[PDB]
Amino acid sequence: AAKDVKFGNDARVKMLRGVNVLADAVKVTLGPKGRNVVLDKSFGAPTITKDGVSVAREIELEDKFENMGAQMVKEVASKANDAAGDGTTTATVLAQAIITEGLKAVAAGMNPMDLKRGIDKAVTAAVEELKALSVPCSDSKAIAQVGTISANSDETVGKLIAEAMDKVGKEGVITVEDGTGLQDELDVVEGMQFDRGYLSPYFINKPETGAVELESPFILLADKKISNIREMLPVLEAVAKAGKPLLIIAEDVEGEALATLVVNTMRGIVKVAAVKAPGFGDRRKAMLQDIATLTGGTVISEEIGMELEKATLEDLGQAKRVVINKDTTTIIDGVGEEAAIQGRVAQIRQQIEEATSDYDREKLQERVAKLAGGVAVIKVGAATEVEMKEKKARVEDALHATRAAVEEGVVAGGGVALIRVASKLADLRGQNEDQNVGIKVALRAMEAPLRQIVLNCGEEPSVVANTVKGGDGNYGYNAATEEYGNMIDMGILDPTKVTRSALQYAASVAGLMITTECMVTDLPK
Amino acid sequence: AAKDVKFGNDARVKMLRGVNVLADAVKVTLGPKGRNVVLDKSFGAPTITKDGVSVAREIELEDKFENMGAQMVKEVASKANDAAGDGTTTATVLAQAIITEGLKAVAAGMNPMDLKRGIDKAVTAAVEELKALSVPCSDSKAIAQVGTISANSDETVGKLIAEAMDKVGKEGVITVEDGTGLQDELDVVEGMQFDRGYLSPYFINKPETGAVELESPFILLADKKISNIREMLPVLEAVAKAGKPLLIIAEDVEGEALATLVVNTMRGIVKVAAVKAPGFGDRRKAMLQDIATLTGGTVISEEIGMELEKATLEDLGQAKRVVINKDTTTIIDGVGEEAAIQGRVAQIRQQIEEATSDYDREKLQERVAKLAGGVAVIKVGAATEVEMKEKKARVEDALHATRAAVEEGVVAGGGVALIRVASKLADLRGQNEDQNVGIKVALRAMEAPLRQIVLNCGEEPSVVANTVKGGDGNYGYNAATEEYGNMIDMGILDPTKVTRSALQYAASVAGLMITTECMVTDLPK
Amino acid sequence: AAKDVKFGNDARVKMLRGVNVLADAVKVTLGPKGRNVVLDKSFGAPTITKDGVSVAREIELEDKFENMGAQMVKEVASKANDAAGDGTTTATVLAQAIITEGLKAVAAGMNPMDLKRGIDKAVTAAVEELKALSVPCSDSKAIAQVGTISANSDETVGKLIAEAMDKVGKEGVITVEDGTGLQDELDVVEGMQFDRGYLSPYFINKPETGAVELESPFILLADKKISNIREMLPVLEAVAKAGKPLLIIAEDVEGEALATLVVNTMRGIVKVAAVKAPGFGDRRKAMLQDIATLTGGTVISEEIGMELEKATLEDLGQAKRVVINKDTTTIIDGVGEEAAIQGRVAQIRQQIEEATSDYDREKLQERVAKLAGGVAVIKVGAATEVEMKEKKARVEDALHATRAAVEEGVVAGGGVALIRVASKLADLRGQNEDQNVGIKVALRAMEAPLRQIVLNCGEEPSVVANTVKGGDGNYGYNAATEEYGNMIDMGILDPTKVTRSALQYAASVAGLMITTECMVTDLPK
Amino acid sequence: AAKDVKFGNDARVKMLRGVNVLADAVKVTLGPKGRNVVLDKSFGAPTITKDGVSVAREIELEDKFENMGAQMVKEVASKANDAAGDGTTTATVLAQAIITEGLKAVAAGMNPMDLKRGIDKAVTAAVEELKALSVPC
Amino acid sequence: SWMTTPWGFLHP
Amino acid sequence: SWMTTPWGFLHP
Amino acid sequence: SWMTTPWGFLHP
Amino acid sequence: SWMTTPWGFLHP
Repeated sequence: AAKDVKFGNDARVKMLRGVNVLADAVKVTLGPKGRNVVLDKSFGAPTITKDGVSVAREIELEDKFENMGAQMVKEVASKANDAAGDGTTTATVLAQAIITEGLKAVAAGMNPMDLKRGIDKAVTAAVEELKALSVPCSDSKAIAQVGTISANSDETVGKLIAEAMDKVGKEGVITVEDGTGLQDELDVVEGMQFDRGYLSPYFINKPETGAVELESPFILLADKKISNIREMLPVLEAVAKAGKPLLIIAEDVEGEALATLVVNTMRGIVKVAAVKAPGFGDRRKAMLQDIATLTGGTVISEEIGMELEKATLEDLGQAKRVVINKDTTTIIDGVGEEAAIQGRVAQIRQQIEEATSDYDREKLQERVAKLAGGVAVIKVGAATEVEMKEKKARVEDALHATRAAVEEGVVAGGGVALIRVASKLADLRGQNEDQNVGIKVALRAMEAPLRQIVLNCGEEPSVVANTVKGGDGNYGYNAATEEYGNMIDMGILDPTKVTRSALQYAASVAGLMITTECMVTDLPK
Repeated sequence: AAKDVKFGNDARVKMLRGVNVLADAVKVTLGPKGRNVVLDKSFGAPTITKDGVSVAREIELEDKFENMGAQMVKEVASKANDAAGDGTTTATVLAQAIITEGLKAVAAGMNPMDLKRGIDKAVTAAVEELKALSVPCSDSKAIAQVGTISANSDETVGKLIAEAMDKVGKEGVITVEDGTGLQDELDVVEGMQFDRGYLSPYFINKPETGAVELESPFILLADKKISNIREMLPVLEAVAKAGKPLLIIAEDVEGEALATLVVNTMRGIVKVAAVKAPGFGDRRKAMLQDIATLTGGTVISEEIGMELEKATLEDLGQAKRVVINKDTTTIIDGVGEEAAIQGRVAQIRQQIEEATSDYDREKLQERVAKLAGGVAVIKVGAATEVEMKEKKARVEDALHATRAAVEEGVVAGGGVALIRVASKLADLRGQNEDQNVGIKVALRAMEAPLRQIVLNCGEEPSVVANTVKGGDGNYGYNAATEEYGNMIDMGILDPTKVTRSALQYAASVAGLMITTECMVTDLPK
Repeated sequence: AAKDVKFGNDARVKMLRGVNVLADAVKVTLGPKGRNVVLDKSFGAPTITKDGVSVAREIELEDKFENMGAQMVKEVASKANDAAGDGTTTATVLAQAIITEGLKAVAAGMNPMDLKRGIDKAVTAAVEELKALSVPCSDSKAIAQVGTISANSDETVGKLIAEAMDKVGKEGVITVEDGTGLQDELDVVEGMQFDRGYLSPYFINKPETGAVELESPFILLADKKISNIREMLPVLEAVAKAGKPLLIIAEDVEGEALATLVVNTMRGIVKVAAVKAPGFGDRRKAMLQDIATLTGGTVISEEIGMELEKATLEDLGQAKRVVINKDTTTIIDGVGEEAAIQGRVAQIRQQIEEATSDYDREKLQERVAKLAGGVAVIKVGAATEVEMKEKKARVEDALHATRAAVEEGVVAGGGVALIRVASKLADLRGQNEDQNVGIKVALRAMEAPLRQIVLNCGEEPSVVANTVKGGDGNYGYNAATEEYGNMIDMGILDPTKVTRSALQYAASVAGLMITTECMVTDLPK
Repeated sequence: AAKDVKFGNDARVKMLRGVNVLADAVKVTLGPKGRNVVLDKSFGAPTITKDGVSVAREIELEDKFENMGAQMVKEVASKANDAAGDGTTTATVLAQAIITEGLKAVAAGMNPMDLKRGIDKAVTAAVEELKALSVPC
Repeated sequence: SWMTTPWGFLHP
Repeated sequence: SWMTTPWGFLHP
Repeated sequence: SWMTTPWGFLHP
Repeated sequence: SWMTTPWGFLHP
């Protein structure tokens, strides 16, 4: 249709306004004295939340240009939460800060490209300074402390996570489930997890987590692309009876076929969920088999001459539970015989011997680790269905936090790590004055999180920021107690990874917007 | 869609206006000199009512922000009525009072969070002061007096309730039904009650009470989740003939399946109602069985390999009457053989012996209490179908009032308990001046109910409030006789629980609104 | 949807305007010099009427608030006509009078509640004064005089009604039907009448009377509630053939089933009408049987294990004519064998002997009175189908008038009874000045009817009212002859019951409106 | 002539706006890094000044109520310069500060008279504390 | 939605 | 979209 | 456009 | 206007 095209300054102010609505709405929740945001609902009572992510999801502006602005930072900011399980709100306020000043510099006539180079240079320096400031979290004692802090001071959760990681390693698969009632349970079962999310939402039956959760599902492994959902009918009908859900793991499920699955499972007849096969090329055919052996299923490939129409329930794999993400699939408690699974592991271990390469070797190790490592299953305690569901949530979060802390350590939270890191880059310079401005823009922005947290407390940002900058190390401002001291000792910290991702992702979208000269959108007509 | 986002002060005034419409509309009914509110109807003659709850239900505002304001207090206020069978109107006027002053303080530049802490501190203090003021209601003499006062001075009702509680304990299940004609009847039958409401309204066939009422219904107990309503057909068809209603007790009935049930029972073919199975985990499978034994039905679980398609009427339980609530299900007069029921009780009592835990012990006792305790059935007297239905109403209310009075006692009504309790917290202080203001805001609000009652009488609130505060104990203002004296002796009282819930729920939503900084709703476009 | 909420004074003026349109439209018809009102029709020639009730039915206002005002008095006013067969118009003008002045007092700052108490006190006093003024109508001589006056001086009608009451008692069932041609006929047949109206209009096939009239109908007696109209099919098909209407007397006929009945009888296939079974509890099962014996039908109850699908025409009762009201059902000339009917009466009479209670005794006598008493059928004379239908109308009205006169006597009509009664309450006082104003408001209003009647005559209300008040007893103003004298001797009177109901019902809705502070209706959008 | 009469809150906000224009215009000149204010002339070139008093003299508002607000502080502020040869600008910004917060408290429902008593008490205390701090000359 | 019997009765 | 059983039950 | 299998599966 | 073969092919 006819488009409305905006340029340079007009385009920029529109974007700025858009992210201002987004950031302003989201940042009011930042910090221990965060404010409530009321989100309306089509039917029922409004939602009252302090969850920056929830607010962000609801933001859509009437002005198409302003909206594009909001949608852009809204998008990369979410990339942060995906990468470290936290930081979108931080990334959002950081983005507003960089963009606001960066655009001012542009309007003042400074070079957008140099401004971007400066921001980027400052960010790289900052991430290094961040690694230095980072404190390790390698032993179970630390792992537990962090988990406890994440679970809101619940030593139980901290203990659980530590026990779980001790069982399968700190890089091992760990899942959480509702318990059988009072008292937690930790079990390691035959399972696996690969990087492939659902082939479309709608399959999502747990919107709170935006996840797909199947119980006692069959598993169809097809080494091909599915176009004509007719091929499936004989098998789906089989799964229809038996009343069990089905997980489709194919090379791909195309539009129409996928549409059919969504519709029908939505009508009560047959519950299905599909995801692409892990990896690509040859390591794909191999991994497809691993899953088969792990779940006691039979891979159905055209090469050997097998057909889907002739596939029976006996060809399907099986597991006690599968959980699908926006981009992850985890199989819990596969039926596959330990004899076959363990034997399979043996075969791959010889492959590693006969391995005439490091790459080919690393790939084989990855496979055995999945197949041999299993899956740690934490069953959250209880005493009333409500408390049980609430604890399960804290555990899930604490888990993500601990996982990230184990990967890159921790740093002083409350926004002080960022302001501390910036205070050290006071002499960082670029190739020209524009680049220097860019550096100063970024360093100044790194104060946004702390300042906002302080503002929510009803205090004076300039003063607190000034004092935190005055000290060093992990000396900061505890927004909760409203007292200064060592942030780590006071147990107020963020995984170095979350702070790093928030900054890099913010800096990314900000740099892109500062170097945008034209915007195209449909005419409001 | 595009949203309209409002912030700080703009957002706050909108909410204030919204609750002002709600509270102003509802509070005119408060007290013995309450005014009438006329509620329009799409077809027929307008409704003339003095029932604050009825008015509240009709309130929906044109301005989306103002509407969110109304819907929020409207929501938590209703939580009060649910918890104590009364107090929504009170909670609503209390909320208007706290919010009005609280927002003024905010606009004056005071810290929202400290204001909220103060309100909360004052409320906690007030609830304790309320318990102190509370008069116990533990013996049947008291139980009867309270019920009589609730039934509008009908000693008959008071007597009935006292006899009923004497039969099954003051914490026992008691139901009321239309009588066989003139003269009440009290009977204890095999029955039970669990905490699970209807799986959706629509099932509601008694809107006056917002309850589902089935007569001589079959009961299907299925230890699984129902997706494909096909599984049901064979059984539903069976229940179709025989012309009896059906209660579905499953692990859960999913969307489409549930949709089908609603539609079809609404077309006259087969009356169904579904609710989730009580409890979770293992104590769920056990309780599901108790209900089976109690109603002479057979639990249909997939584990043992049973199928719903192969379920006949003989597998279904049976009872004379079931009543479903917004969150409660009560089975009255189960067909289960006393031999089987009583034997079942025996089994659970040994469980209590072999119990190697206090928790596991408490849970087992709960089950026998249900199975062994039975259900007291009050059949309201009569002499004309009209009077009979009217008395049945007074009994039902008197019952809720007495139940609450038995749990936490009674206090001086007419709003004097609240004003009395506040008069004692004159020295309560917080950590800073903002918190002190919060405390004064709450204490001041506690006078709203009395003041409103007095205003409806056409008297001067300031003077009556001033006089009631001047005295002590349960000395108050009888709005009916417009004379002072001891509120309890004059028989003007509220269950301590209703006053407590009204206050806590009001303070809750008020605190949330005072700490709201952003509101998001769809564009009026 | 979004509502429009009005308060206090705004709400009140709206209501006032609404009832002013209603009352003003209706009162022009009041009295012997009443004016014509022209009511438009969608198709045809306008209707020209002097029937206040007809006009009232057509009144609906554009402004939602004003409309609620009209619908309210319109509603309770009609309750009067239902209670005494007359008085709606009077009630309506009385309501306008009380409301107009009452609202003035409110705007002047007087207490609404005290104003209402005063109005009520004055009304109670007035009703007693009314009983005193009342002249008895107990012998057939009087019964005839009143009937003659009601039939517009037709001694024939007076005679008929007197003969009819002499046959079945003045509290006995009496019906009127078109005659066989010239010369009236009075017959007493096996019949009965209970307090249950049609289960929905639509069944109404005689809109002029808003009644349901079936000829030579079958009667299905079912001691249960009907949901699935499928159960009926076999029986309905049977009734379909034979081409006879069917009266369904069940415990209740639910929504969808009822819908089906309305639709199908409206399409010509099978004429049905349903009403609830009389009474409740046990006296219901008994009465259901009486009707069975009376009409030679068989009660179909689930208890004994009977099914509707297996019910044949032979199970159905039968009568020559049934007439259903807004709230009454009367069976005329039942087929039941006199042997069975009379024997049934015997059984109930022994019940009265074995009666160990007065209540149980009174209820049994009521039943025999119905079964043994029969039904008096007046067949209106003729000579041309037109005159016959016109006389039938006068008889029907004269009947209602006489019935009421027999219950409570008569008083001076032309509105003088009301003005006379008020003239005696000049010293009636309340507890405070507001209540005194309320009393004066009511007494003043009691002059509205006479004043209006006089205004319609083109005379001066103040003068006639002044003169009528000056005298005493039943001295009044004959609006017809426009001469003073004794209202009773001049034969201008109203049943004490109609004047009483008109006043009480007017005072009721007026009191409610004066104490209304908030109105809620849908937004005109 | 016919008058326009305003009350309570309406009257107060008008005054506030009036002194805000005055004080905001004058306070930009305060201090060694004070900014320039350009005052127009009927004939000639505009006047560029950093003299708070000069700016104050030129302030007159279109809204009569807002103007009364400006004229009032403008008046007593000048009394200062008369008494000590300096301080009008300071008096003006001090007035804007007290009035701004004082009015907020009033709108919050606080007693105007008590608010005034408190301000006065604080000022008396302050003047004494000022004498103590004072160094002789 | 509704059905019709041979004799013309319309029903659910 | 939906079907009807002989006894009149409407379902997917 | 779409068809339905006996078991209720809606498909092209 | 169009027809459908058993195998689902939509065509004129």
